[PDB]
Amino acid sequence: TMCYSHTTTSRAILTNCGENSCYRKSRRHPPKMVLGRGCGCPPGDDNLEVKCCTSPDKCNY
Amino acid sequence: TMCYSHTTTSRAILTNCGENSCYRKSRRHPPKMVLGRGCGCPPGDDNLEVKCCTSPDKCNY
Amino acid sequence: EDPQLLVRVRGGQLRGIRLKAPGGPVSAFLGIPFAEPPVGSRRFMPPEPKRPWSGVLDATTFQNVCYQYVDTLYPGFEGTEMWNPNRELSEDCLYLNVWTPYPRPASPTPVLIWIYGGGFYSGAASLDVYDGRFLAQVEGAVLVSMNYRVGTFGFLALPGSREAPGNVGLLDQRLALQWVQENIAAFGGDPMSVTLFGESAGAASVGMHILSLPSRSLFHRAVLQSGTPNGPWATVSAGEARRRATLLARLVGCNDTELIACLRTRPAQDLVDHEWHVLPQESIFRFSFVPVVDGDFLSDTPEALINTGDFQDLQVLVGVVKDEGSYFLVYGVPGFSKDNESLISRAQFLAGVRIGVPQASDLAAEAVVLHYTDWLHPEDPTHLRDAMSAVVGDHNVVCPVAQLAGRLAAQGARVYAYIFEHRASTLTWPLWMGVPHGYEIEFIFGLPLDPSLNYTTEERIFAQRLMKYWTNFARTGDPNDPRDSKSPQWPPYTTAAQQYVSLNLKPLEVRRGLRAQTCAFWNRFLPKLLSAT
Amino acid sequence: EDPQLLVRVRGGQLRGIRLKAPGGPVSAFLGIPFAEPPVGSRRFMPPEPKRPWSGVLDATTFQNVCYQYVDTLYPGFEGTEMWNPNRELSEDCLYLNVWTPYPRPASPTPVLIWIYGGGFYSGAASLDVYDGRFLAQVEGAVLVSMNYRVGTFGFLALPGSREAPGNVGLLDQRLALQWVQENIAAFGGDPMSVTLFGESAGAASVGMHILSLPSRSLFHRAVLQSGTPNGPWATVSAGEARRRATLLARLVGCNDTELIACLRTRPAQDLVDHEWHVLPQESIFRFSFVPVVDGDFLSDTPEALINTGDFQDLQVLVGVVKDEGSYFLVYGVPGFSKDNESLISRAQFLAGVRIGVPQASDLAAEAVVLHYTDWLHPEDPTHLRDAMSAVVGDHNVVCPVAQLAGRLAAQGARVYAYIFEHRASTLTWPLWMGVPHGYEIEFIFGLPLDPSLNYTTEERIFAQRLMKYWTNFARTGDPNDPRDSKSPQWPPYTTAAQQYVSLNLKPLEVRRGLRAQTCAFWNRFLPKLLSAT
Ligand SMILES: *[C@@H]1O[C@H](CO)[C@@H](O)[C@H](O)[C@H]1NC(C)=O
Ligand SMILES: *[C@@H]1O[C@H](CO)[C@@H](O)[C@H](O)[C@H]1NC(C)=O
Repeated sequence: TMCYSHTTTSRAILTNCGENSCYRKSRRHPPKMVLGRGCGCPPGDDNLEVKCCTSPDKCNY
Repeated sequence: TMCYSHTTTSRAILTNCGENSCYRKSRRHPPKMVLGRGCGCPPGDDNLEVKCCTSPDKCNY
Repeated sequence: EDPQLLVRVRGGQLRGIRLKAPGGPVSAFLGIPFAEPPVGSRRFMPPEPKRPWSGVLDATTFQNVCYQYVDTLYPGFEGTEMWNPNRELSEDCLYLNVWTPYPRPASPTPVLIWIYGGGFYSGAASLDVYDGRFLAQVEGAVLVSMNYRVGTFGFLALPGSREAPGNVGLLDQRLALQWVQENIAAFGGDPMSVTLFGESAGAASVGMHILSLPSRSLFHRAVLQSGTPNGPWATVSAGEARRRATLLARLVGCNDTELIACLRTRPAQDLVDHEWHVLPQESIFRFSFVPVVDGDFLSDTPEALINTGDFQDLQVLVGVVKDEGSYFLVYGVPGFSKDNESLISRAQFLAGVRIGVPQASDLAAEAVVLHYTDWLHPEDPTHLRDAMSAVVGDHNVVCPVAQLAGRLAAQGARVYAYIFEHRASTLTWPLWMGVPHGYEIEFIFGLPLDPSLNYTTEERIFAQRLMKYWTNFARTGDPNDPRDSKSPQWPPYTTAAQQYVSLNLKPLEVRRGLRAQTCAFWNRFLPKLLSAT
Repeated sequence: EDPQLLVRVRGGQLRGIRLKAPGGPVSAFLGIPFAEPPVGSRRFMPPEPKRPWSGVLDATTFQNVCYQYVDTLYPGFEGTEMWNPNRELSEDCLYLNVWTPYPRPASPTPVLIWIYGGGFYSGAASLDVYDGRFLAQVEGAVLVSMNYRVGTFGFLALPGSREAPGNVGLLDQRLALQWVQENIAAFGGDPMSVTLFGESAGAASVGMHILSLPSRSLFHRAVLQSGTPNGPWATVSAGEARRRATLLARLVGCNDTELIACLRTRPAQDLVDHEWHVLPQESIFRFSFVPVVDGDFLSDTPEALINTGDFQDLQVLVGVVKDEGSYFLVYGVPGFSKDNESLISRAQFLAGVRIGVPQASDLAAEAVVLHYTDWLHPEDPTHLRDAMSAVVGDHNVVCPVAQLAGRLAAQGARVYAYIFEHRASTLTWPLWMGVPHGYEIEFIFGLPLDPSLNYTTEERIFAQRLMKYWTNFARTGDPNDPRDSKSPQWPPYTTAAQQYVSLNLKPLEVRRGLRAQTCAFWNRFLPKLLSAT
């Protein structure tokens, strides 16, 4: 599956995550800043929401 | 002009240098390791040769 | 390599490059280092000048971009991304660029130094929008633009400590000012005509500069586009700055010097990763590391200074874009999206106020809703949407602008105000956002002048006129043409009549009182209420 | 998310991922952290274990790649680039991966830990070649692979100092060994069957491990592919290590702890940028930061240890690729190029020797030329070309291999030697380079087994057999099949008969004496000459 990948210092690249879940790590409270997306689905904390999807491409938008 | 760009920690990317000279910074004495290429033509030192070209694309190979 | 792009500067020789503008050749000197790379144990410290080099310094291109955060809110979206850095990130980033017409004139020319905006956590002169290419060729001006340290690096402060005094971000830019005051001449640059202009956080720095004497004397005129040194977002108490730094320090994994010591061992990526967490209350248009009242650079709050400084000898241009606050709503104000009308309910509008005006306690929040709710239509989503954007624009930009302008006109300074009301035909944001924060720079710089770029004839002839205004101001002080002029003359904002014009495809239309009423609330009332709660 | 890819490990729970091999499902647990991120003030220090985590740890992918240098000698050239890191560089890089068949067997299985090579300045288990995918599914083995710190970070040492003891790169890998000795069981991994194998600098580490007791006891068997702990490139005196570090330190911009202190404030990019300069004499196959004889990890030189250690209880597989030295000639030995036959003259061959054997003074250099020149055809470019490559291969790999093998067989250890002679049909390098350094891994790992990958039937059936050899060794010690066997049995390298086989598309062909003559020169004579000059 095609998802977006980047740290807090990278541009949004598109990396084939194969048959796996990809994330979106963002700040929980306003300003809800995006702190990076990638493949896999990691555990977040109260400081940051982590939405994880599986389909389709760019679903971790 | 299309040249290659990279530091000692980057992959060889191709960046349009427009109408300008692009370099190749390499170690002077064996092992003649490549320490990076880019646009422009900078001054090297006895520690590293800097070849500069103008044409054609990928000339700073 | 051998034409007249070779220059001796107080530190060595440099070889520029001839860039071709739509109307002809240009002399660009991209990359000039003006300070020792503030890396290793020089991070968090004030800038130190660049030791002289031997031989000829290449200057055919842009250098690094100060390590910073990349907004990835909208992957691939032009509107959002056009602000992202366009060069490798590195702490070794302090370099200024210079632009001169081809060939550099014998006659000294007015200098325009541009300070990039970026809410003090982002920005780079390396950006396309800030292309001095046109403003130099067409208008025959000499532009300049440094790279100041932003973020953790540029403003972390533990006040009353020699390791991290803070405001260093401003210090770097000050340096670039000096390099000009002792080098720009060699580019045919009039060392008197210096006219520093800026947008948002940058515009705040300019203001920050005409308030500190050490800086003041390095320029003559000044322009402030959508930002002020006196807003609620550009300054922090020596105590709050001291609070966040320590918090971050703990967040990372870290006794003042000791605290700093550990900080200097910590990775830029590590620091960037953790700056958005020292922010106290959930809010928008509220940034974590900005200039702090150290009682050294800024001897007292911007307000006190503005309140008493002598200004009769200063020409100033200050302005606002129509819809300021719109931009930030998408960063976490319930209901808003760039993918829909963002028709909000009175239910959400209430939360909207709590966020946008985050320092205000309950009662004041009530004061805001009262003032912005249309009691004959209190639940109309449309009005509520707009009103929501309005609270942010006024609270942060417009009102504080109107204020600086006011207090400045009284102390004798020549003030000209304006409100840019043109939404570009190329905007990517929805129609409901209007003319958002920063969407005038595109024109001030002359981008529409490049025939490859898509725009409209009207917009082109428009951008040309705007360019003239800016330059004219930079060249004399009055943003108006002589006898050969579009007769609707631009009236100097006088405290009494409060006139100012409107910038758009149609000729200068004067108006009186910039948000007189709403601002009286904000600037006058709100403070008192806050002190009482 | 909920199948049987969930595992409790002594520190928390982890969720793996089901990877599909050409022959069926595989259980891969990519990403397992095994130590506290050695960043900030933990750089240059020995690893520290990973504090336990709460909840379930995602383990569906590869982590970072230890900050390192990227070889950009040949932009776009498969041969060169296939070795470049394939993940973001970060000091936060210590993570091991694990592979088990789907589903993980109840029956304990032999474990194969793979240490990547990279001349101690590069490498990553994250690489495709090191895909445990096949070796696990097809052979039913449990593979593992850590990421040790390489470069400045992994080996800078100021011996006799607690801040930068050195050899820490090795320490990390040791840790991964322990994590296995106290966790691999949970993957159906036999905690006894551990068989660590490696290539080049990695292969040197394995050797490095069976020489230090603390390590030794964490594995049972051992394999060394084209590298030895006793070569002239894998070790440095406590004094030389101490020399380079200080030099680099000065190069950067930097009292032992103080020296280190400054080093820790300095940028990874900064450090990487400057490591190739502490190298004393111009040379090839000579790396700047490698394990140092600290008299702690390696109590004495690898040679002394090899010379006296008890080995009767150790099974070992040691081997060499046909053309070892060829690869490095292109890094600065006059005449050589991958874009031509590289037909050298006796004029250049002379300089060639000076570089390749850089520690040898004039007279010894003479000794080399004598030995390698064909006096009945002293100027034949072809012979000279080959002979040039030969001096490098022998000097660095083959001879020291033959030596370790020798001294080891005497001390009772079960030794099997081989020489892989198959040039892949997919090689990108010129024909004159033969079967270069590292071009067997492709097969050992089973890559040809993937039908999407281009190769030849012969090569496929070939790779299968090789896989069997390795596993068989890992599963018992004798790299041979039982009664059901390709009868040409692999003879254990006995000091007396010095037999060993050849790995290629044709059946095992035994031979006696691995470079007996040339090595006698190198291993025996050359040293003495050097001591005398
Ligand atoms: C607009 O989009 C946002 C984000 O998807 C959503 O919260 C909101 O409900 C949508 N509708 C309106 C009327 O704003
Ligand atoms: C081969 O290529 C290299 C590099 O371009 C060059 O030095 C050499 O002269 C060429 N010819 C031969 C015969 O090696």
